[PDB]
Amino acid sequence: YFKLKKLEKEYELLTLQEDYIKDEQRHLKRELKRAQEEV
Amino acid sequence: DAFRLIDTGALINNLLNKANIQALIHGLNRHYYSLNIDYHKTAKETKMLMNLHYEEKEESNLAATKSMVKIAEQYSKRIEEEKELTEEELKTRPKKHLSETADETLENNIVSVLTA
Amino acid sequence: KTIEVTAEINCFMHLLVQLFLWDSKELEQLVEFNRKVVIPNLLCYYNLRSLNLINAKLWFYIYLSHETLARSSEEINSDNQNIILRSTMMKFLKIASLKHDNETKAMLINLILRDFLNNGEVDSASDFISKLEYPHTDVSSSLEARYFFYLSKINAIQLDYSTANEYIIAAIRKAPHNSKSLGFLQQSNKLHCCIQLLMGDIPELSFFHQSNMQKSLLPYYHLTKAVKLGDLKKFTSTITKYKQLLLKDDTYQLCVRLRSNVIKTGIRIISLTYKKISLRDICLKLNLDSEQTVEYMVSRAIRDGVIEAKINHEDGFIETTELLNIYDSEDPQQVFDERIKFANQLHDEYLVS
Amino acid sequence: TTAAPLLALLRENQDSVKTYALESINNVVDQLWSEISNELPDIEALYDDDTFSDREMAALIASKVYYNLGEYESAVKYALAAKDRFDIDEKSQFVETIVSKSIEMYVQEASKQYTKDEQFYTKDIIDPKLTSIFERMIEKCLKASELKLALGIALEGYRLDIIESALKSKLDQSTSENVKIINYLLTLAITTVTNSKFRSSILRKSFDFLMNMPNCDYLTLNKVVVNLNDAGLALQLFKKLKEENDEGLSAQIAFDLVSSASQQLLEILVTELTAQGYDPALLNILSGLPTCDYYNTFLLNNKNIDIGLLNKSKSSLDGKFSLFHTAVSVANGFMHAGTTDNSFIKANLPWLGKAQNWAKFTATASLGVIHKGNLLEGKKVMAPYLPGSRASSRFIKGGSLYGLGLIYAGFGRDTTDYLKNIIVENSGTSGDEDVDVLLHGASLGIGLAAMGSANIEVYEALKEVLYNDSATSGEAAALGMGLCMLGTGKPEAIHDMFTYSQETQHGNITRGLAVGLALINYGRQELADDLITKMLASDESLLRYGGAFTIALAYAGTGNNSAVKRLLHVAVSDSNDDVRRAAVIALGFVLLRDYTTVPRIVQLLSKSHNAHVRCGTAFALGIACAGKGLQSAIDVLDPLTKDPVDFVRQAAMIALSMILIQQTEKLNPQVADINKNFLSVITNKHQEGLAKFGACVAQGIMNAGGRNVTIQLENADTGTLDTKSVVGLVMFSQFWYWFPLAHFLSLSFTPTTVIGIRGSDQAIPKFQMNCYAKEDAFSYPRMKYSSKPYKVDNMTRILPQQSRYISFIKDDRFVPVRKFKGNNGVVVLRDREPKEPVALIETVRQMKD
Repeated sequence: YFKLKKLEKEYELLTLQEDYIKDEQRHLKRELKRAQEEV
Repeated sequence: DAFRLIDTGALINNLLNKANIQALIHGLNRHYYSLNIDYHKTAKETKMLMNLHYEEKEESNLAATKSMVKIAEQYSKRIEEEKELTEEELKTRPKKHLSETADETLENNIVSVLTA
Repeated sequence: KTIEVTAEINCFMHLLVQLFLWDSKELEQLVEFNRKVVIPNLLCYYNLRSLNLINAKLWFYIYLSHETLARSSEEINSDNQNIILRSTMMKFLKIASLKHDNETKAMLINLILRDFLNNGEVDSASDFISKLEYPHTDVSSSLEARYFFYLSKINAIQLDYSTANEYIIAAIRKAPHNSKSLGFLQQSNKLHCCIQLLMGDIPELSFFHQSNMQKSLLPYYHLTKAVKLGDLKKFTSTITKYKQLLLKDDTYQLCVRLRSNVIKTGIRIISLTYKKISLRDICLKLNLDSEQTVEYMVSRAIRDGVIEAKINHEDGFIETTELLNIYDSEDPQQVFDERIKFANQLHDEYLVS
Repeated sequence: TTAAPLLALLRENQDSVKTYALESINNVVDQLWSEISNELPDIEALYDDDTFSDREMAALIASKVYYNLGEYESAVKYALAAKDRFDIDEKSQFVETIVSKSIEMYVQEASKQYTKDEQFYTKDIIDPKLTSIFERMIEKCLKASELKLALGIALEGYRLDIIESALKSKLDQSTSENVKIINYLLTLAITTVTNSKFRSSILRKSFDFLMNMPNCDYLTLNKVVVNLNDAGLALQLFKKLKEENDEGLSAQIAFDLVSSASQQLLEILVTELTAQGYDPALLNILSGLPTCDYYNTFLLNNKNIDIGLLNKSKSSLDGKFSLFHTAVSVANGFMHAGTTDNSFIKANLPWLGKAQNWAKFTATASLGVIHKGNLLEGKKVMAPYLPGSRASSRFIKGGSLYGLGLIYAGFGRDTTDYLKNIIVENSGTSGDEDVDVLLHGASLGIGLAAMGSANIEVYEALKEVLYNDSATSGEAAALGMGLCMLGTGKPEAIHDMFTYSQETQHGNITRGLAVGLALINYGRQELADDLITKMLASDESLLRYGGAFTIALAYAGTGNNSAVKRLLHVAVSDSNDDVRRAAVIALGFVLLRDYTTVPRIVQLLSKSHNAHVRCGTAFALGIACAGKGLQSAIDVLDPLTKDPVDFVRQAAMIALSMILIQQTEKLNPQVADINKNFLSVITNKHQEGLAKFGACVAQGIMNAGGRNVTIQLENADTGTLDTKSVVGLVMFSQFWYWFPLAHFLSLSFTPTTVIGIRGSDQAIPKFQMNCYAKEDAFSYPRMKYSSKPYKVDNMTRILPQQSRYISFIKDDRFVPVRKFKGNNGVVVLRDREPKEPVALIETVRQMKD
């Protein structure tokens, strides 16, 4: 129950990184399109 | 770019240092330097720039209509291109090119089914 | 201590395993002892996470012998022994959690499903399947095929030819290697052939010729021809011959099910394509099939959707539609939707890997 | 395997017929379940009758079936209604599973219900049945003798009554054990619970539990007055301290609180204390003037200055613009911080002669850095350059008023009242260049003096500076208002200031007010969320940049998922360059509670494109990990030093040093290579300008305050955070909008040292301390492992690494009252036999008084 809390900390880091990656793939893709046009 | 010569009266902190620039404005007044750029703009200007890209409605639709009239022919030429593509890949057994050719054909079909 | 305890528990799994198939002392005799190790002093030790530290083999071997009935042929005729095993395994399925114990959950489903199929209700199936449906990452290819096979057989009894078709075709993909390309492949193949016959008609017999045991194939050929050529007389006489086959496979039910279809297939071959087709030719054929239901059968056919027709019995004529250049608009709609689905799934499989 | 004989009987009527089946079915539900599921509508039908009262037994069978299906909410309900047949002590696969789900359901309900009410578990708003079960589940955990299970559930399910009762019952008299328990719970409530109303109640209750004991561990009592920011707890503690008077103890308590606790809390507590009667020895301690002098003594003796290195670096090359003067000025300040050596500057005077006006203001405010930790000589030394005693120019004067705020931050009750007269003067006068600069420093300087305490008079004086519409004075003024009204602040202050930013055509002012609002938010949590949106919704870069720090500060300390998430958002989706850096720097602050999370968070950002992102995460690491040094951070920084972009190189060098302050080989191998680099860039004539600031300044941090100071986000005496360190660090990341702002690092430099106090006279002595400072696994920085006893005198250099292992010796005739407290910080030992000196060294408090 105290245990559970310890496991939540490790879980919480993963959820935050996992959601952040999604946002990143999407920005990277637009930037990839424009930059190719720039070269 | 944005430039100004030496002109001082505030640029006296401008072109481990500080001997240099005092002597630089004291040996020579008027020598170029670049300046920084920023763009500040206004939200109505901003919205106008984006609404460039009902006349709009009329145009997209117009092409859609005329595409559908002509599709009987558009059908035939893209099988021929496709027939070619399949054959090339056989010899081939480059890859990017063969893929792109197939990708264009698929994209076009979806847009065509969608149109009606 | 950790290392020592695991080592023992693994050691026991090997020891029981080696001690069956090729080193047993009689399989029936041994069951008690297997039951004894499981129930106290084993489930009790596990923290509900076992997938590999218990195995299908123990329950498979014990149950296999109770259904053999020639190295057993009971030990109580009250049927206490086998009922109790069915209960104990059913109880285990509760014990395999709905978030953990996932491979072990599925093995239980296969065994329980078999026993109901042989001799029981197969609407008892319905609960097990719903329970089974949860995220899985650990259920193996062999187990999947076994799943599909029990599932098809049930749906076949219930009269869904289509569901059982997709599942049966899926079954014979993935699992078959060299240890699943053996007796299991033979059971599966029997059902897969049958299913095609009932829904419609079976593909050519050429493919099946080199992909299965020949001994099986000759009886299967005999059965398919009778249905396809459509003669009733062929079908009974054939059914009579391969009684032994249908019994081993647990497919005595085919005899009831296939019969309607045979009589239907015998009208279907005959291409009633002209504007009127005379009644007499169709009565003439039917007389051999049917002694009192010549008019009923032609009617039955029309209601089914075998032929679109008109009959007058005053004028004694059949007027019909052209059974040749059918397949028009919206037949592509069905194909177009279904074939795209098949394409999306394969693209998905590319992305994953 | 058939349930059919039994199932068939349910479809018949007569109560007898129903009874005969029920009990047969009950035993074997789990076993026979497939068949039993189809008869489920009928079994529900038994339940819905209340003339046939074996409803509860139907219900129990039905629950089993409902579980197996996967309708858990439904099973739980029927399981409750079963009543005397639901027994949780039987513990089967059935009973265990529905019990789990039951706690789950109360917890869910208890979240929603806590936000609405604060009494709900005593009422009929929620299910008594659920409650009853919750109360037994609790008994079960306390019966099993694990308190960490009992508390864990009670916490999650928002009940105060269970937490209270559990600690109470299990509170044993021993004293030692209770204290361990209360501290394990203090960590847990603070770092997990962001609901203030719940947490505050657990915090306040834990004080009352330590209070009920005859002896109690006073350091933990001190911790909690800090945590709750509550005057009441502190007062009751101090009247208790009157009954039990030991002079060594009473002094120990006051030195812990003065460093750790917030400035305002201490002040009002002294205002109340005076009025009831307290001891004047103590009242003096609580100002924090003695404490600051004890550190001044420490830094005077333990200086390890290396002024040749800076001379050699200054002679390396001489070029264009004001950035590189800022670099040497800043590295001087950091080096001489708290030791009070103007040696470098006193000897070498020609480079000062090369300096223009902005460089003079920067160099004079470095004098403020040196003369920090003088409580009377701060003003005096600076006095010919301080207003009313006119010097030759005002550019000189402007960094004096700024620096005067630096020294005198945290004693600025007076300093505000002095500078505000300057503020009234030069609101009045504006038109010449000399008065604008004079007031810009006065305004940075006033904001330091009034820090964190709403002085609304100061708010008005600075505010008139805005209207005069000067880019020089106004930038300072705007920031000053933010520093002053840090904490809760005016509703007015926020609104007035935000609006005035949107109107302004002046750049420096917008930026100044942007940062100004971020500061006003400090612990205000979700109540600042509104201004955040406003700030981000601006198409102004400056307010967006500031906007990120408003979440950094408001959610600083214990974090929040939404808060971190909103910042991940800002960094990604804002392609404007400045904004991306502010958002990544901001991440550091939410996550200052545990520095360990930071390398993971920013791993993605470190490979993320844009050099503003990569640089920003360098600074963030710098801030976050500097508490003990983190090996996993240094590794992340390594690539970033050898980045090709000039400014990412700079940040990495600076960031490295902030983690690697007061460290050596065998603790961090890497520091030799790092040191070579810092040197290599300066000496070279081929590098770019931005990189070169980074190298000079990096050196300045590593070797800062005579090798005796560290960058921590806390002042160590209980390890709990102090205001100044945080604020100071947000201000320090800024160099870019006005060059000297570096200087704020002066507030976040903490000395790490064990300082004993002989309580019989309240003055420092020297005694040996058994310690592990051996040169067999450690070194100090000069140009791991423990097994052997080692001893040394008091008032000595003590690493973070060495700090872990302190003990004390009781045979110099001094014995500690609280022993060791695990960490660096002022103590007080009791001298057993007070009749003579057995050590009584000099202190600089006896050279002032």
